[PDB]
Amino acid sequence: SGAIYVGNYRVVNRHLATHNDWANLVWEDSSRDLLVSSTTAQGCDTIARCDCQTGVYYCSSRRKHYPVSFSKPSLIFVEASEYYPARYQSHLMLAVGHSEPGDCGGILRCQHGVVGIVSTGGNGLVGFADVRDLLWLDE
Ligand SMILES: CCN(CC1CC1)C(=O)c1cccc(CC(=O)N2CCC[C@H](C(N)=O)C2)c1
Ligand SMILES: [Zn+2]
Repeated sequence: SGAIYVGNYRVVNRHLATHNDWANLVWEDSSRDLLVSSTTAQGCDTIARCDCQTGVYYCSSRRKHYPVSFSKPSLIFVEASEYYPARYQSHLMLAVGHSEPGDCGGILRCQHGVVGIVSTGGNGLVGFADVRDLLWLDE
C-alpha cells in the first residue's frame, strides 16, 4: 500500500483504489495501473521533472529503502493477476530488486522528488509506474 499526495490530488495504484478514490475520481489509466483522486487537504509531496535512472524506493516487505538503477518508462509485458489479464502495462520502469504484491504503493524518489510508485514484482525485479510525465499534478 501507499500513495502520493501533491496539491489537491492523491495518486494510488489503480488496483488498490478505494470506494472514496473512485467517488472523487480525477483520472485513471488501466494500462498504467494509476488512479488519481481529489482531496480536500493540500498535499506537500514534490513530483520529480527529470530523466533520472537512479533513485531509492521503499520496500514494505523488508521495512527498508533500497537504492536502484531503473529503466526508462516503457511498454512491458506483465503476467495476468486477479486485477488484470496478461497485458502491456505502459509507462513502466524496471529495476533489479525485491517486490511482493503488498509492496505496491511504495515510493521511488530521486534528488528531484517523487518519480513513481511500485506497481509490479516477481522474478527478482521491481516495476514502478512513472508519474513524471503527469505535469498537471502540479497545477
Ligand atoms: C509468479 C507469481 N507471482 C508470485 C506470487 C506471490 C507468489 C507473481 O505474479 C507476483 C510476484 C510479486 C509481485 C506481484 C505483483 C504484480 O506484479 N502484480 C499484481 C498486482 C497488479 C500488477 C499490475 N500492475 O498489473 C501486477 C506478482
Ligand atoms: Zn530526477
